[PDB]
Amino acid sequence: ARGPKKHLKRVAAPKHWMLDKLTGVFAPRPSTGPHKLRECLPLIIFLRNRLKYALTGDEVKKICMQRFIKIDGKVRTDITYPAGFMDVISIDKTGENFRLIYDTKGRFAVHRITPEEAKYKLCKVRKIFVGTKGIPHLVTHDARTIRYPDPLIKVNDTIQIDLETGKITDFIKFDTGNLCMVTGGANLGRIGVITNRERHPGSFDVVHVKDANGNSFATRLSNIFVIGKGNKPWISLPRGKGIRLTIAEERDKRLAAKQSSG
Amino acid sequence: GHRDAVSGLAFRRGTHQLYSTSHDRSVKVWNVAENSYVETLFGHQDAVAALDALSRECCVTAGGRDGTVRVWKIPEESQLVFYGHQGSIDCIHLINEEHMVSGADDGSVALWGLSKKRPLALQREAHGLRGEPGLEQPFWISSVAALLNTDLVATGSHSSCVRLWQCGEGFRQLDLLCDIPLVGFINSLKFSSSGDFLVAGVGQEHRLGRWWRIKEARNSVCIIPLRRVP
Amino acid sequence: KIDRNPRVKHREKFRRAKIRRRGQVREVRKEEQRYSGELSGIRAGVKKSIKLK
Amino acid sequence: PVARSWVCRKTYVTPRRPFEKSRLDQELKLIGEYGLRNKREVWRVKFTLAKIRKAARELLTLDEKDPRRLFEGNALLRRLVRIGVLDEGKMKLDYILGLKIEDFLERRLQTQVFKLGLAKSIHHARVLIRQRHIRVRKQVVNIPSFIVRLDSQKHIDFSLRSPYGGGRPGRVKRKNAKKG
Amino acid sequence: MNDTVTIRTRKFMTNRLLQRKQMVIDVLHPGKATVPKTEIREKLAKMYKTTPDVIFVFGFRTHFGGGKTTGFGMIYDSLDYAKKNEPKHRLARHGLYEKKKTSRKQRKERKNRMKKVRGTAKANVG
RNA sequence: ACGGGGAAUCAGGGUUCGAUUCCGGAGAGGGAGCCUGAGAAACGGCUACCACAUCCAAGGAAGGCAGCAGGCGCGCAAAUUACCCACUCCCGACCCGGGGAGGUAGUGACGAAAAAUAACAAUACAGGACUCUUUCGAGGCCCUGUAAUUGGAAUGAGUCCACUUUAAAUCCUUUAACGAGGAUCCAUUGGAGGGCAAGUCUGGUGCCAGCAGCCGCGGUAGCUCCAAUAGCGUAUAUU
RNA sequence: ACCUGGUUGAUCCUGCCAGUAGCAUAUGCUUGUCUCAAAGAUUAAGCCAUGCAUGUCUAAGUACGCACGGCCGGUACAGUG
Ligand SMILES: [Mg+2]
Ligand SMILES: [Mg+2]
Ligand SMILES: [Mg+2]
Ligand SMILES: [Mg+2]
Ligand SMILES: [Mg+2]
Ligand SMILES: [Mg+2]
Ligand SMILES: [Mg+2]
Ligand SMILES: [Mg+2]
Ligand SMILES: [Mg+2]
Ligand SMILES: [Mg+2]
Ligand SMILES: [Mg+2]
Ligand SMILES: [Mg+2]
Ligand SMILES: [Mg+2]
Ligand SMILES: [Mg+2]
Ligand SMILES: [Mg+2]
Ligand SMILES: [Mg+2]
Ligand SMILES: [Mg+2]
Ligand SMILES: [Mg+2]
Ligand SMILES: [Mg+2]
Ligand SMILES: [Mg+2]
Ligand SMILES: [Mg+2]
Ligand SMILES: [Mg+2]
Ligand SMILES: [Mg+2]
Ligand SMILES: [Mg+2]
Ligand SMILES: [Mg+2]
Repeated sequence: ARGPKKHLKRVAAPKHWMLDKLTGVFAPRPSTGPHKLRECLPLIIFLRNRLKYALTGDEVKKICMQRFIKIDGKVRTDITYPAGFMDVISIDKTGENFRLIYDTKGRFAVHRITPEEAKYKLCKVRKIFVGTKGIPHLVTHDARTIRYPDPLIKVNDTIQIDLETGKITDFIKFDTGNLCMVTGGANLGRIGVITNRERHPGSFDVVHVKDANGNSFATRLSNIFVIGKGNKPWISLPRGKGIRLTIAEERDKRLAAKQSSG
Repeated sequence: GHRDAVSGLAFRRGTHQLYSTSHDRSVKVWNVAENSYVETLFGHQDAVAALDALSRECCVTAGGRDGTVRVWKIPEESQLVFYGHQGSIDCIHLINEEHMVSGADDGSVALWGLSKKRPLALQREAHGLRGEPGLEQPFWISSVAALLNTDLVATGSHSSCVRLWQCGEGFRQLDLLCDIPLVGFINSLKFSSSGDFLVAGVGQEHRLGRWWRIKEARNSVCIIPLRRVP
Repeated sequence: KIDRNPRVKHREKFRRAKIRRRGQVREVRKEEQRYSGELSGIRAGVKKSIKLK
Repeated sequence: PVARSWVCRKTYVTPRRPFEKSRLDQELKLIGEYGLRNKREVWRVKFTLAKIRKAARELLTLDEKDPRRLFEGNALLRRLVRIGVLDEGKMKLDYILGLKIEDFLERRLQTQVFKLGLAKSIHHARVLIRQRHIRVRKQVVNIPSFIVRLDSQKHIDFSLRSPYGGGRPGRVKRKNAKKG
Repeated sequence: MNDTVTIRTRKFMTNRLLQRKQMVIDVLHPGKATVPKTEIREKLAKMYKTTPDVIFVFGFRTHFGGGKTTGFGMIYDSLDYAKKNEPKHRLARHGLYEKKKTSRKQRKERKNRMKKVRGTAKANVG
């Protein structure tokens, strides 16, 4: 090509969007934004495919141009806006608040949250650097840059940000024993406790996690998002608590329920 | 429009909408005020024995030899199937909008809740046993009745008595009150609207056939006065 | 005209095949009337048993 | 780029040896007993049964406690019981290996209509189905090769609009009544 | 004995973002043909106690055998919201919108003819 | 010899295909050069050369379908110069405009799925089926056969109203009235057999055989069997 | 003795023949109803008539075209364009 591409074929779209094959040739190419193309949920997909509020793209445009949808407290009129992990979507007309959280199947789930929980979000620290006039700066996973952070905050930590002001309220350190969620790879959407961390210089670190049922798994350091301090998460969790269940143990729980009935 | 004998009829309470069932295994909906036919429903696998309805747009049917009780959600176009006592289910009656009672030809009486797939209570041999030694079988249940929005249940057989029952808390237990001596087949039982008396249809034979004949019985309508003292 | 419809053509082939089979083998029949004889001969010199050796 | 689908498959295979007396005799017997149209209808069912029995044999090549064997064998046995070819008491892979083609031929709507007494012949049953006289529950079905499930078997009857099902008399009756 | 047309509603939900109520419509007409959309609109207006001008129905498919039909319906809060939110062809089916009485070929040729003239004389191209 | 994801065939191992709707590369008749721009060595941009080729008042001027339709490529030959931005998405100052990208219909049995051309009863008259057997013979019957008659039920191919569908339509699905006895409202393709005169040719073993036979003295007003079945053959190459 | 049949006094070797199913190319006779899909190829990336295939404005960059227009002596500019 002689320049940037502007289209996206429907069969080449990310698989977690759950798009069918016969609707059309194309898929919505997300706009540039805070989140990456392969790890985002465009506003049109969330608004007409997940919630069924609209039937076509024109109705999505009509809904958005009435300034009804707010993302992280700000009105967005772009229907291909890339919304990502730990984003807050507010619709005051229907009195609804949503937070984008992976389910155990590796897909963004329709997760409704209380209006008091809608006032803050969690962000993973990506970079720390000293800018002009010796002012410390912190860069998060959703391209937020924050001045004058706490000196105790380092890379791979988690911060809680008030959406109205965009300022840090408190933070969770990256340590063994804290609760974490997997944001990529084969174990995407699984919640557990960090057990130990393996360091490889000049390469990728590997972290081991164990969930509530005792199952253990391992991922790369870049695929882990610290959620809570200790075992208590700082956000509400979806219907599954991060436990990926197998067919055998599903049969086991069905047998237990059948035995307990009667 | 029915292709066999009509076996059950009930008006929807408060309207002129009528439901009919038949031995042709179908349920039909009519509107009497507009003398018009509405629709036909299917799902039973044998001849249907009884039908009852109330204020809600819904009816319940007894499956007879099929051994099931079915609930018809007509505007929702849905069907609920309940599996209960052994033997043919010959009679059924609604207690309220959520509970109902049925009787079977193996002597059993069952209490149902419209949100659970099994009987809440099951009283086996409600009217006792009969027959020669070594060949004894329980009396068939011919009619059941319930007083609307209360816990009083009446059951009728050919055991020469009419029995009154109490539904327990949560309809999980059935308890006998008293016996009213009445000779013959108790083919029909209906409580009064006020609840001051109970009407029993008495015959020398069962309403569906001539398997028995009781010579001592009189083909009569019996009015049983119920007197309440706290 | 039978060749026009393949289904009825196959129907006639089955009807004839059962007729041709009657020469080889005897069809099983019930005693729907009181037994009154064979209606054909009884041959006493023909032996149909299968020799086992 | 188009928004169409190219997914398709064949449902039968022509026989490997084209001149076998036993094969021709078996086809003649099946077509005659079940009132089929041609050889392709037999070959279709033979193809289906071959797929099922190959899957059963491949599952039987595995260990009994293999999770894949348990999962896929249970799924296959449940499907076979649902369509009515197996019995609830015969839920093993060996009984799948025991299956024949007549068992599948008995589940067609054409033979079901004849065996339930709605028609007096197998060809009469085919004609009745093709002329929209037969209903399964609410639905009117005019496909002779409709495979009747276990639960649907008790709900096969004449359609409500049919002259045999209490509907309006047909063209010939009305014309003959108009004549006289 | 009379036959009846029965209207049933399913999957009712209230869309506050587009100011309407939308549902699936089932029509029972055992002996007759497919019921026209106008009569369905009048019956649904009587059912929901509104005027027929705010009801828009479409997508009616009759099942094989001829007993039942299934379609989709929307009821708007007001006629202004309907004129503002509905697609233009559904408004035209009610007589509220009128489209261009021309073809793509004519417009394209007229545009390409205008490309050759500069200035005010662009208005003189036929 | 564009590469890959992949397709076919196999017990496996492999082998043969992959221009072709997804990803990556390359080109815009051929070799070179360049402007603008964040991004081009761009061709529905520009400059010169080579090859083609249109108009001209002969001075000059204008070009690039390996985009969508469509035409040509000795005389011999195969999709429409169709409708629309309603869906999917893209571009713009933009909720609104544009889009042969895409969508909708049309067009050679090239490929895949379902599926008609009939069903049910009755009457009369005859005495012979059928199987195995290299011309001999052995078994066998609750029927068979008749280009024989008879009856009043069912239905869609079609004709023709109205809805429904859709951007507008068509198709499919509903539905009123017509619509069957040679139900002539008549299924085909390949293979293999029989039947004949004052007829023709050729060869002989007097009276025979071969090939074949709508052709005869006159005269001119719809046999059988087999394989598949809406499908079924042939040639070349090959596995 | 790794399919069924042929090429010998006997036993063999080497060259061979016929039958059985598919893929590709070209081509016939027939084709009542319906659903889905496809459409390249002269080592010619050979040549092309005609039409179309890329344009775009919000309250919010620039209107002294009466092009059309309300209110007027307040008269820099109403508004559409
Ligand atoms: Mg490109
Ligand atoms: Mg975009
Ligand atoms: Mg056929
Ligand atoms: Mg090459
Ligand atoms: Mg390729
Ligand atoms: Mg290029
Ligand atoms: Mg060229
Ligand atoms: Mg630029
Ligand atoms: Mg160039
Ligand atoms: Mg071009
Ligand atoms: Mg280009
Ligand atoms: Mg072209
Ligand atoms: Mg040519
Ligand atoms: Mg568009
Ligand atoms: Mg537009
Ligand atoms: Mg195209
Ligand atoms: Mg042809
Ligand atoms: Mg062909
Ligand atoms: Mg072709
Ligand atoms: Mg085919
Ligand atoms: Mg219309
Ligand atoms: Mg006749
Ligand atoms: Mg001769
Ligand atoms: Mg040799
Ligand atoms: Mg602006």
